[PDB]
Amino acid sequence: MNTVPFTSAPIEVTIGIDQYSFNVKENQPFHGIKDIPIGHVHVIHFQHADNSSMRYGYWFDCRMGNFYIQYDPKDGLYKMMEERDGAKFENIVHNFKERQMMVSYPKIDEDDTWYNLTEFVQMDKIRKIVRKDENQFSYVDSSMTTVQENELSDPAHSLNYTVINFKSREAIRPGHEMEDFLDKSYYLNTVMLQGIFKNSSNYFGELQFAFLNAMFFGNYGSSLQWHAMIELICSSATVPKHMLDKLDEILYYQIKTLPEQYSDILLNERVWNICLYSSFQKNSLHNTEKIMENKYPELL
Amino acid sequence: GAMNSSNYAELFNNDIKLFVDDTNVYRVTVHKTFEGNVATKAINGCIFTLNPKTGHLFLKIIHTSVWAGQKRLSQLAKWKTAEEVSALVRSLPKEEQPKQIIVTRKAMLDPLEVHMLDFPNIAIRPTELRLPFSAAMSIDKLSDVVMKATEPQMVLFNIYDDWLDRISSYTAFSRLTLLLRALKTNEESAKMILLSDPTITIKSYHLWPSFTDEQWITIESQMRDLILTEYGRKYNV
Repeated sequence: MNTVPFTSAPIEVTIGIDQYSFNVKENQPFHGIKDIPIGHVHVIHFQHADNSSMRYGYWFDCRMGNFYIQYDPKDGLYKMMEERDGAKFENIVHNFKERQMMVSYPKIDEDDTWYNLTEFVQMDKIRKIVRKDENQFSYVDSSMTTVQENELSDPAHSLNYTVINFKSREAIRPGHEMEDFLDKSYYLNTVMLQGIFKNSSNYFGELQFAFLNAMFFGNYGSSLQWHAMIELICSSATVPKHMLDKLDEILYYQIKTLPEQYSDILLNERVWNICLYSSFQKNSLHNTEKIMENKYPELL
Repeated sequence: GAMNSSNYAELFNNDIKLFVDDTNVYRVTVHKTFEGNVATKAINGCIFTLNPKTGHLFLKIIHTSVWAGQKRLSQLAKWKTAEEVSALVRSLPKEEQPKQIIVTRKAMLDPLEVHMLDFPNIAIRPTELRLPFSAAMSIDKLSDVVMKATEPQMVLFNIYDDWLDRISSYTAFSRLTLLLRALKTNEESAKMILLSDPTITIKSYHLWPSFTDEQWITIESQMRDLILTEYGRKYNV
């Protein structure tokens, strides 16, 4: 069980830790989050009470270092930082725990929700999509644009998702125009899985990371990436049976977790209708189709 | 984006462009089988690819053999169209390649965009105009070469004959669209109007009769009359 201490909470803020969130008052004696499960990535996220615009946050793995949050009154945000002095850190965390100034990561024993949303998500892959190599944690916010969005502007602050474009030379073999456009199996299996991702695990990792950025920060480019990666699988006639079974599970937990009130902006009608009702895989996503029909029948 | 009544003069500027119409690519007769089921028999088709400025028509004849053993033919027809247009562009010298291709039907946009990925600078555009290019097979000499083809063939025409010696492209295109609209609305009446006077013939190297400027005004008037009548009929107004 790991801990992310906070130096202080000088400004009133809603703090998210994975799928949980807590209101903190201006100068409330809040000193951080304890009992964070080892074995998963996590995201700690912020929305200021005075600016319900700019959701921002930090992807991290407590196995990779000792991390804390400290408010920067110049840049006006809660910043993640690494403490290199292990004994200073243990001594800080022990004091704050003794004085019970920390919220406990509120995991229910039965509850596999966070595992099910992050199954294939790896910190090493996050750090390649979000490039800032001097830190072991990754900053994301609502406004960060994707490499693909920038092509259609600051590259240092971009989300480097794998570019997927159904009307690109990458996606379409010369003399297989109709075949490759109507059945994307070539693009999915040779170009993306064998060629770029290397395996279905890294592909699912990026898909799950894109969803989480869309849900937790309302990052529009992440939403586009999540939908593109779903549509590429659904639009392929030939997909390994283990990938379809796993995609059904991944999507089920994503749809289960989505705030009911955000379905209008986070779910693309065309993609979901195509994927569940027209696509090659229309009959392969039983769990996902049942939860979508029972939870968002309007969208369909 | 889309081509409409607002940006009409763009057709007659000095940027090479082509209209593509796929409406006569896949043509069938529907018939009863011996068992009393229904079946189609494909007949020869054509891609209608037209430079509206020059009148140059690239009539790609689609022989029924291209459908043999193929499924989902109405879908294939769009892709075969896009493949043939793409092959035509690649066959043209660079300075003759179009800067824009306008498809008469929106279902051609994705097939043509995908076949033309090698030509990122050629704009693929839909149109809001309801162009009567489906009536191309009502031009006797175009119908004859399609129906006699025993193999895939490209035949080059000037759909304006020698009109550009006397009128602008704008006017030549308006004449062409009025003739085709008439042929589309009432073929028999339109063909009667065009050939009623046997003294006016079609030159061997032409599609339409050799009308004087005065005789085109009369013809053009008779085609507008034909079109308004049929409209009153269709709609009881």
